[PDB]
Formats: sequence, structure tokens, C-alpha cells
Amino acid sequence: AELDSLLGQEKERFQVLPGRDKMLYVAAQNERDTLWARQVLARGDYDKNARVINENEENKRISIWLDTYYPQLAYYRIHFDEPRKPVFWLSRQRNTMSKKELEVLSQKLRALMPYADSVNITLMDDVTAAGQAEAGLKQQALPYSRRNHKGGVTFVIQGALDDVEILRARQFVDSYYRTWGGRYVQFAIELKDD
Amino acid sequence: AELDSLLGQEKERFQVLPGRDKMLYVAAQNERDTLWARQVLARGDYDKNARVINENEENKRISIWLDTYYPQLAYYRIHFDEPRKPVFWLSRQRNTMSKKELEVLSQKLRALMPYADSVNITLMDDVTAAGQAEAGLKQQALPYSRRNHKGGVTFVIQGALDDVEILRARQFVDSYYRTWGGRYVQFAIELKDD
Amino acid sequence: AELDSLLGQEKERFQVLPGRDKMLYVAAQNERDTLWARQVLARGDYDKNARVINENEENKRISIWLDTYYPQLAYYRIHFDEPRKPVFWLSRQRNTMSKKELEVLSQKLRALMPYADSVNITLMDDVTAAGQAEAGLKQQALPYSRRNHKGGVTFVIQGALDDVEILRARQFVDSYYRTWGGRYVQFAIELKDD
Amino acid sequence: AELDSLLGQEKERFQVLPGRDKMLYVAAQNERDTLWARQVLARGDYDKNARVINENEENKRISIWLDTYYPQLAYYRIHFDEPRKPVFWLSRQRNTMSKKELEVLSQKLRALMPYADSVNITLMDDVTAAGQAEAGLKQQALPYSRRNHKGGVTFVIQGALDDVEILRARQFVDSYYRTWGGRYVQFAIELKDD
Amino acid sequence: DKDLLKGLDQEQANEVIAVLQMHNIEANKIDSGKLGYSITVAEPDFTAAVYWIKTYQLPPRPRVEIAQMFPADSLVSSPRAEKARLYSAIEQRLEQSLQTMEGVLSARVHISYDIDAGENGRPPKPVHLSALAVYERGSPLAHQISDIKRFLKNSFADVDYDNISVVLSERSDAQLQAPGTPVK
Amino acid sequence: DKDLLKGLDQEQANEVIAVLQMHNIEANKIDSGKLGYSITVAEPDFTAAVYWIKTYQLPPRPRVEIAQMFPADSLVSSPRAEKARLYSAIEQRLEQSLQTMEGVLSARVHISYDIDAGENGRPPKPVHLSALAVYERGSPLAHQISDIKRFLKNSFADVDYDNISVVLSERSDAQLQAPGTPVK
Amino acid sequence: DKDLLKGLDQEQANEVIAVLQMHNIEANKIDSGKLGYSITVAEPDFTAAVYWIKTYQLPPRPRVEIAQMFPADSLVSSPRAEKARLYSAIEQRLEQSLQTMEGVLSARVHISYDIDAGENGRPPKPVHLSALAVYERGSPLAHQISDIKRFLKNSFADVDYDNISVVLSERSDAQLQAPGTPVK
Amino acid sequence: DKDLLKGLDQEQANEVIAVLQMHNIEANKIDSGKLGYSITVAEPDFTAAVYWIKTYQLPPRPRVEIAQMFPADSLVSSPRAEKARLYSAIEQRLEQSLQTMEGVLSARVHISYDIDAGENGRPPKPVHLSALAVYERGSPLAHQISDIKRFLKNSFADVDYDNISVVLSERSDAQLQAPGTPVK
Repeated sequence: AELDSLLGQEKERFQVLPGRDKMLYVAAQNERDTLWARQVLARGDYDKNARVINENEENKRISIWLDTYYPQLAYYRIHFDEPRKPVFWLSRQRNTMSKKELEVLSQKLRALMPYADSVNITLMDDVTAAGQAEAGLKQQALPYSRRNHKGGVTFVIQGALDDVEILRARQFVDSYYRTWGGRYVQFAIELKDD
Repeated sequence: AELDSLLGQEKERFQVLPGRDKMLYVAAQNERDTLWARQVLARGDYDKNARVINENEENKRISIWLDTYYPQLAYYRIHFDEPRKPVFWLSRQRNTMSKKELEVLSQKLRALMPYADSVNITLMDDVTAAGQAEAGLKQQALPYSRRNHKGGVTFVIQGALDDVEILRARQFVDSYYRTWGGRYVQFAIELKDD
Repeated sequence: AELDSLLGQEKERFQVLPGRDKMLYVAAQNERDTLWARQVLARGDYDKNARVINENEENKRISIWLDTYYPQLAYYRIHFDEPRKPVFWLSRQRNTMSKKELEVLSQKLRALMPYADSVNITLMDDVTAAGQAEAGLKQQALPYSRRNHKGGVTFVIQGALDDVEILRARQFVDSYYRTWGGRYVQFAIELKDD
Repeated sequence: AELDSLLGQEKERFQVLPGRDKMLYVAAQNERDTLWARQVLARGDYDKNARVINENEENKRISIWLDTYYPQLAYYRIHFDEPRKPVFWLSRQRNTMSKKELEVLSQKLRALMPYADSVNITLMDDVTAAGQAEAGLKQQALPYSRRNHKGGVTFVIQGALDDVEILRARQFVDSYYRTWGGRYVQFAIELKDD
Repeated sequence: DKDLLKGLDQEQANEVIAVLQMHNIEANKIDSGKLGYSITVAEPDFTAAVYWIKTYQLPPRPRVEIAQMFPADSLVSSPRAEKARLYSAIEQRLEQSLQTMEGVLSARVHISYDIDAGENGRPPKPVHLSALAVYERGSPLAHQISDIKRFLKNSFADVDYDNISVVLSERSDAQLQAPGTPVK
Repeated sequence: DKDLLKGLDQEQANEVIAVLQMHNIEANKIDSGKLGYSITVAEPDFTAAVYWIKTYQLPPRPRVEIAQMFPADSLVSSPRAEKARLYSAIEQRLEQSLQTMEGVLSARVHISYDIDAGENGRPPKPVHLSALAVYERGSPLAHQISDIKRFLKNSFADVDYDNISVVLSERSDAQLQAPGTPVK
Repeated sequence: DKDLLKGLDQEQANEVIAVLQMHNIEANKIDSGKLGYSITVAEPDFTAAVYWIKTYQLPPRPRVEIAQMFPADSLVSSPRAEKARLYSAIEQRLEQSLQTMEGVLSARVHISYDIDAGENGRPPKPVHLSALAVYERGSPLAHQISDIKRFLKNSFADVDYDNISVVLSERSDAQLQAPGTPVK
Repeated sequence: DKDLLKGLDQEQANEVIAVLQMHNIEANKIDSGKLGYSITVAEPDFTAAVYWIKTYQLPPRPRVEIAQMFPADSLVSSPRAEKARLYSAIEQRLEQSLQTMEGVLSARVHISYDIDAGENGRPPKPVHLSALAVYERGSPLAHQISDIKRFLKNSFADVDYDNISVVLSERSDAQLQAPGTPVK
């Protein structure tokens, strides 16, 4: 039957993806919709193979492949807003890859994402990544100390933070890791006394 | 059947929107009307796809798209008072976009809002945004301290505020974030002792 | 049937208004008559659309439209004593609008009030608004301190006010906000010890 | 019958491997899928021999062979992401093997992995291995002391580490031993008082 | 038509209909004998009426004074229990007396309960008291504030004109008007 | 059609339907005699309605005041038990009185219980108190904050304008509108 | 079709189906009379449903407050037992009151139990308290943190704005959507 | 086919099948009336299933809290027994509250029992407490560690951010997949 109707009543929540290797894919949005769609495909029948992909898990699945075949690669996060073609950010500064094998890298990832059309590899400056993380964390009026390293920064946040600032922190951090991933900036909300 | 009658008795509460991509949309006003209209469409049948959009959620949905395809974009809030065409404010000061691709930006957003006719992109000065936030917060007679940053201001409000001023604060803040959004001015009502 | 008889026995309490956009309107006087007339129209049938408007809510509804399409507009309050044509006060001092687009502003508001004939825009001096607020609040013999701002004044009232003066205060404030609205003068009856 | 259907409903979880020595192999991903697939083959019948291999156990099985027939071999970890051909990392620095017998070493391992096509032996610098272990462990803001040795480093981590840093430690260590193995870098999270 | 409340006693049932006919839906106080009253509304207004049961928290709880929780049937009744029902009967009796002034429809009076003055070995605190009052329409409310505040000053031993807090409010608009049966 | 709750008493059953018809599913308060009421929803909305039973934690627990756990039937009732049901009856009675102000739909009042003042051999703490209040639409809520805070200051012995915490909030939008039976 | 839970009472059975229909498997609350309810799922989802019984530890244990373990039927009830059920009733009653604020769906309140202050011969510790709160979608949660923290400050004698720990979180996405019977 | 466990009650029988279907052998919860449930596996898997009864020590013992061993039916209940069931009810109630945070599936809370503080004639020790928590997949576990550790700090009188030990771990992979009957 049609997988758009084998899933729930709402069509807008999922988006089926006819991948290239005969397997069909359905793109959930979070971990409730993933357990919504991994329930259907494991309970019963679709008359072909079907496999639920997520935005925050397929991102992590590629990095299990990517750290072997490309270690010392500086990248942020892959993005599945339009899941027909993902936008895979890289560090402009910390990547010595030339434009020859970067197009090879747009073809190595397509072997992992059959649903994908072609990976849109772009470059982001590392000073812009640590900038907006700093320009938001002092915009929330939070005490911190930017410590830099060779290949990443770290914003340790300490003190006896009460509730108004402990909740402005988490909806900035979770709004940052949704945007940039967590491979260049680490937030350390380490909460102790005075 | 007619969705104006599949919803409740009151016609003025909702406004159906025949979007361009064959899906019909119904614009609720708040999160009670959204659960009023997301109840109808998920319980039963409309003989086409139908999808409830909100003013404060579709605003947030675009920003999940907009931070990937336009990071370092200074904008305030999109506005759905006339949902046939939204008014999407931008910073006049912090936007280096020329008028060529700003008309492209009025066409990238239409791919996300099929119900929309054409986005009315206008510009607002950042000194006017922080002005009325300051010229209201001292008009409510509230203690504060304006701290500025590169790309946003912050009004931390502290002291042992009692009940008369803690309630003049919230109906100013919620009357500000309804108007300007919360991407340029952050109010920190941090309430401690002396 | 006739809506003058579908409502209660008393004809003088409501006033029906045949608006221009095929919808009929009924003008209540307060929030008991609004729930009197929003009960009739939602329980049953009028053989056309009907919509209850209030004096203190439709005033607030326009300001949700008016702060987007005319921010930095200095106005006091719209008035529905004769609901066929409202009198919409503005600041003579703080409005740089010329008489060309002020007649446009008398036509933008008619798109929001179909029951209205034509908006009677007049001008009131800001020194007269803060004058009668001060010339009443010391006429009630109340301790205060007029603090001025750029675009509004504020009358904070403090001390251990006992019952005779705490009730002369509220029937002056509620007799002021009924007259001038609350967009230029804020009364802060902040009541503490010595 | 077909072993792809003798196993569970989900085809993507396992990957059968027709090895060269008449025995078929099925590659699980972790120790729940291994007990999922070692349950099927020991309960009943496949009409040939079948043997479940794991990523973290077959790695350890080779090292029981490899320390006898190649002691003083500096290697990190074998990798079964594409189990048709594994990538077996070696130390570029601590290996005096020439390219003649290294191709013999790509043929000695094939006698242990009949499912394998041909081992992809590559070389990794030892300063890059200890680099990313150090450049992550200070990126998590953890106290340590790098002590070096002739043929390995050691990151002892001590102090009264509380919960926020004791959990950033383990998802770095387990994300390191998944990548590099544990034959060159040892993490000593030794947790005592002051 | 549709059942909405059952088993009410009398003064709870008369209050609910007073709330409902304020909000333009008619009710029917159907007595069910010894099983209490019952209130039924029509079918198009069962939706709206069950909203106003929620906001007003109808049916009203029985109006509690302090002395209902110190009954003293046969218990020895420790000296805290005597001042509990002593002042509570004074709260009721001053309430009964303000209600018979000129124009006061209803009244509520609270007394500050300094009770543990003897147990701490201290002189007692000054008595504080609060008062509510519902006047007619048309009364000049800024002048009957002095009559009450003069009245129940000297109803106690050591009070001032600062320990008396009277916040009096005129009554609402009169509901004299028939709600109306729904249309068919 | 599908059974959802059984054995409810009256004020619990009227609250559940108020929650359900807020979220656009109709219910049917089916009385089952002495076995309590029963609420049944239709089959396409049994899914959605059992979600709103979970989030609101319906049926509501019986609204508890402090004096329900010090009944004093025939027990000697130690002097802690007297101040427990003393202040608890004052919590209820101030709640009953704020509810009869101008425009207050509902109210809740809590009192700080300094109880062990005599057992420690110390002077007691100042009395602190909190208040909730649900006003109408259209009321200017920043000015009725002073009436309450003036009112129940002098309802106790030693309080200030800093020990009184009143957070009053206007009521929600009126649910006057029929939910609707599902389509077939 | 396949039996999964038997003998449940009411509020345990309504919670399990709320968990199950969240994870896209339908259930059937089959009443079995006086032997409690019963929940049966279909055969292809009996595998998945018994996983979610394990992780959520369904059926839920009865929600325990502190005063259920100090019943005081006829026992002399030592002065530790009075403050145990005293503060426990205050934990419940503040929970009942936060739930009736503007937008709070549910709430939990804990009180620090300094109990042995009199037995050690010491002045008691400051009262600490924690609060949980589930708001609607769309509410600006960084500003209702001040209302609660102002409210239940003055619900106790000696607390500060540092002894109050309120971690409030908006509710999940609404489950309004039918799970679906499996295919044949 | 082959009998493996008999006489189980309900929550023990649902846990065993959850363990068994994790390890790819199907079971059959056969109710035997008032003699409890029964679990039977097939003959080729009776070997493997009785291994997993041994390692997991199934059937699970009833989950014990501290207050089950201080029942206080009619015994005089020495002051050690009051603080035993006092803190034990607080262990349960904080466990019930962490379970209703955002994403916590299950929780366990332990309290350090400084009990003999009054008997030694000493000031009591600081309260130490531990917490376990099972989150969803996909949650960033390094940041919900601060919410819990902020929450149940102020649930007690004198604790620090060093006496709180929270080791939270995300849940396992979902078992949604049918095990399978053996071949013939």
C-alpha cells in the first residue's frame, strides 16, 4: 500500500524518499515521529524494504563512517531540512582539502545517503561559529570564560546560577547544537557553589 | 465539505487559505484555536490535505530553515495579521544584503509559505527597536540597566520587585515580543534579594 | 429573525451595525453585555454572519494591527460612543504625519471597522492629557511624583495609603483610562510601608 | 531458507557475508544484535554452517592470533564498517615492516576473515592519535596529565570530578575507543578525593 | 434537557442559576425530592454552561467560619479552642450588623487571630480587622467608608484607624432580564 | 461510544468535560446511578481524549485544605493540632471572601505556618501569605492588585506589604462554542 | 487481541494507553467488571508494546505523598508524626494551587523536612522548596518563573529567593492523531 | 510448549517476557486464574531461556522501599521508626517527580539516612542523595544533568552541589521487532 497512508493521518509530518538502492526511506522530524514510523515498518508489511532516517541520528551515523575514511576532517553538521539534498557544512579555515577531492567527498557521502540527490558542501568560518556562540551567551547575560584551543573553543559557565539563567542557557545551547552541531564549540554548564 | 463549517460555529476565528501546492491551510490565532483546528483535521476527513499554521509557530518554523540558508541574517519577526501576505521585518543597519537578492529572499520564503502571496520585506532601525523597549520599560517605572552588545541589547531587571511591578513587567514584555520578536532585545527579569 | 429580538428584551442595551463586508455587527457596552450577545450568536442561528464588538476590546484589536503598519504612532484611544463613526485621538505634538496620509490613515482603519462610516481623526495636546491627570490626582489629595519621559509621563503613587484614598484613586484611574486610554500616562499605585 | 528472513523483520540491521571457506557469516552491529543472531543459528537450522561476527569481538579475535605470529606489531584497530573489506590501521612510526611483507600481512589476515575481500592496510601517525585524544580531553575541560612512554601515552584523570564532567569523560572515551581502539592511548579516570 | 448538576442542596442550587442566567443561558431547578435539587440546561447551551461551572467553581462550597472546626461536643477544649470560637462568633456577628446599615447589601469581616499571646509569655498584638461591603448603585462610596471604619473601631479593645482595612464595592448591574430559550 | 471514565462523582465529572470541550471533543456525562457518573467519547476522539486525561491528570483529586488531616473526633488533640485547623479555616475563609470582591471569579489563599514558635521558646515569625485571583476579561489587572494587598494585610496580626504575594491573572477565552460530532 | 495487562484500576489504565498511543500502537481498555480493567493490543504490536511497558515502568505506582505513611488511626502519634502529615498536606495544597495559575497544567511541590530541630536542641533550618510546572506551548517560560518564585516564597515562614528551585518545562506535542490498526 | 515459570503475579510476568523477547525468544503469558500467570517457551528455546532467567535473576523481587519494614500497625513506634518512613516516603515522592520531567522515563532517588544524630548528642550530618534517570534517545545528556541537580538541591534542608550524585543514562534500543517462532 501507499506508505503515506500506512503512516498516520497527517501527511505533513513525514516525507517519503525513494532512494537509489531500491530501498525507500521516510524522514522523521524527531524521536517521537521516528518511533511513530519505526513502529509501522517493524510491526507489519510494506511490499519493499523501508528504513526511517532521522536528522540527528543519520548525522551521527555518517560520523561513524566519516572518522575512519576522513579523520582530521573539520566539519560541523549535516542538515536535512530539504532531505533530497543535504547541506554539509565544513570549516573553511581548518580544511586543507582542494576542490578536486571535495567533489569526491560530495560523492562518497552519496554512497551513504541513497535518498540524497547531491550533497551541497559549503564552508563556514570558525570565527563566525564561535562568534555567534559568544555573541548569544553574553546576550543572555551569562557568566562565562572563553578558552580557545587549536581546533575548537570552550565556554565554561560556572557560579551559582539560579533558575532564570539556567533556562536561558539551555534554550540557547539546544538552539545552537541544532544549528551548528557540537564539534567545534563545547558548552560547559558546570554548576557549583561559591 | 466546507472547512469553514467543519470547524466551529464562529467563522471569524479562523481564516482558510488556499495555498499554491494543492494543500489548504487554516490560520489559527493562538494555541487554543490551533488545538481546536488540529483536532478537526486529525480526527476525521477533509477531502484534500489540510494543515493548521499559527502565527508564533510558523514564525519559528521559518527560522529553522532560515538559519541554515541565511545565517548572519538580522531580522526580527514575521507577521501574519493579513496571512495572504506577511510582513517580514529586517534590520536596516545589520543587513548588507543588496536589493537584488532581497527580492530573491522574498521568493525563497514563498517556497515555505504556499498560502502567502508575496512577502512584504521592510526594514526597521535597530535604535528604534531598543528605543521603544527602553522608552516603555522606564515608562513602567522599572529598575534596569541597558547593556549593549555587537548585535543586540539586553535589559536585565533586578531587585526585590513586588507584585505591582512584576505584573507591569510581563504585560510589557509579552506586548513587546508580540510586536518585535525576541531576536534583538532580551529582557532578563532576574529576581533576587538585596 | 430580527437580531434586535434575538437578543434580550431591552433594545437600548445593544446597537446592531450593518457593516460593509456582508457581516452584521452588534456593539455591546461592557463585558457582561458581550457575553450576553456572544452567547446568542454561538448557541444558535442568525441567517448571516454576526460578530460582537466591544469598546475596550476592538480598541485593543486595532492596536495589534496598528503597531505593525504604523509603529512610532502616538495615539491615545479610539472611541465608540457613536459606533457608526469613531473618534480616534492622536497626539498633536508627537505626530509628524502630514494631512495627506492622515486621510489615508482614516481609510486604513475603515478596512478594520466595516461597521464604521468614516473615522473622525482629531488631535489632542500631550500637555492637556498629563494636565488633567495631574490636576485630578492632586484634586483627590493624593501623594505622587510626576516623572516625565520622552514620550509619556508616569505618576507613581506611594506611601501607606489607607482606604479612603485608595478608593478615590481607583475611581479616578478607571475614569481616566476610560477617557484617555493608557498609552501616554501610567499610574503606579505602588503601595508599601514607610 | 534465506537467512535474511530467518533473522528478524528488519533487513538493514544485519548483513550476510558469503565467506570463501563454504561458511556463511552474518555481521551484527553490537551485542544485542549478536545475541539476536546467535540465537537463530543455535536454536535451529540453516542448511549450511553460519557464524555471527561482531565488530568489537572479531577485532579482539584477530589480536589473539596476531600477538603470536606478529609480536612487536604496532596497530590500532580493525574496522568493519564495510565488512567486505576491513581497514586495519597501523602505526606509521613504530612499524619497521617493509612494503613486501605488509602485503603478506594483507594476506595473512584474509586467512582469518574469509568473508573479507582484501584488507586495506593504512598507516596513522602516532602524534595524530595522541593529539585528538588530548585535543578532545581538554576540549571537554577535564583535568589531566599527559605522561608519555616508549610506545604509548597515558591520560590519567584525577580529582573529585562531579557528574557533569564524569559524563563528558565517558562519551569521549567510548567515542575514542570506538575510533582508535585502546592499544596506544589509555585513559585513567582514577577518581579520588583531595 | 441535558443534565448538568444533581444532588445539590438549596442555597447551592439558587447560586448556580444566578450565575448561569447572568451569562444568558436559562436553567431549570428540578427538585428530585430527598435526593436534592437538579439543574438541567438545554442542549445548545450545555457547552457554554459547563464552562461557567468551571470558572466560578460551582457548586459553591459551604461558607465556612472558624468555629465550625472547634465544635466542643464532650472534649475538654483547651484554651486555644475557646478563643477560636469566641472571635469566630464575633466575626459572624459584626458581619450580621454591617449588613443592617444603610445600603449595605452584604458584608464580610475578618479578625486577626493573635492566639498564642499567653503561651509565649508576651503582651498581645493589636487587633487588626478587614471588611468587605456591597453597596447599592448610586451611593457615593467614598463617604460610607468612614461610617464602617468608625463603627467597628470601637467593637474591639485596642485597634486604630490603621488596623482597619475596608474595601467596599458597589454591586453589579441588575439581572432583571429573561435569558431566552434557544431557537429550533 | 467508547468508555473513558467510570465511577466519577459530580464535581469531578463536570471538570473533565470542561477540559475536553475546550479541546474540541464532545463528551456525554452518563449517570450510572449510585455507581457514579461516566464519561464516554466517540471512537475517533478516544485517541485524543485519553491524551488530555494524561496531561491535565484528570479526574481531579479532591481539593485539600490543611484541616482535613486534623479531624479531632475524640483524640486529645495536642496544641499543634489546634493551630493547624485554626489557620486552615482562615485560609478557606479569606478564599471565600476574595471570591466576593468586584470581578474576582476564583481565589486561593495560603498562610505561612509558623507553628513551632512556642516549642522552640522563641518569638514567632511574621506571617507571610500568598494569593491567586482570576479576574474577568477587560479589567485593568495592574490596579486591583492594590485592593487585595490592602485587604488581607489587616486580616492578620503582623504582616507587611512585602509578606503578601498576589499573582492575579485574567481568565481564559470563553468556551461558548459547540465542539461537534465527528463525520461518518 | 493479545492480553498485555489485567486487573488495572482506572487511573493506571488511562495512563498506559496514553503512553502506548504516543508510540503509535492502539490499545483497547476492556473493563472486566470488579476485576479491574484490561488492556489488549494487536498481535504485531504486542512486541513493541511490551517494550514500552518496560521503559516507562507501566502500570504507574500510586502517587505517594508523605502523609500516607502516618495515618494516626488510634496510635498516640509522637510529635514527629504531626509535622510529617502537616508539611505533607502543605505539599499537596501548594500543588493544588499552582495548578490553578495561568497556564500551569500540572505541578509538583516538595518541602525540605527539617524535623529534628527540637530533638537536637537547635534553631531550625531555613525552609527549602522545589517546584515543577508544565506550561502550554507558546508561553514565554522565562517570565512565569518569577510568578511562582514570588508566590510560594511567602507561603512559608523563613525562605529566600535562593531556597526556591523551580524548573518549569512546557508540555510535549499534542497527541491528537489516530494510531492505526495494523495491515492484514 | 515447555513450562518455565508458574504462579507469577502481573508486574513480574510482564518483566520476564520483556527480557526474553529482547533475547529473541518468544513467550506466552498464560494466565492460570487465581494461581497467577505462567510463562511457557518453545522446546528449542527452553535451553536458552533458562539461561536468561539465571543471569537477570528473573522473576524480579518486589521493588522495596525503606518504609515497608516500619509498618506501625499498633506498636508504639520509637522515634527512629518515624524518620525511617519519613525519609522513605520522600525517596518515593522525589522519584515520582523526576519521572514527570521532560524526557525522564524512569528515576530512582536515594537519601543518606543520618538517623542517630539525636542519640549521639551531635549536630546532624549534611544530607547526601543520589539519582538515576533514563532519558530518551537523541537527548543531549550532558545538559539535563544540571536540571536534576538544581531541582533536588532545594528539596532538602542542607545539601550542596557535591552531595548530589546523578548518573543518568539514555535508554536502550527499542525492541519493536517480532522474535519469531522456531522452524520445524
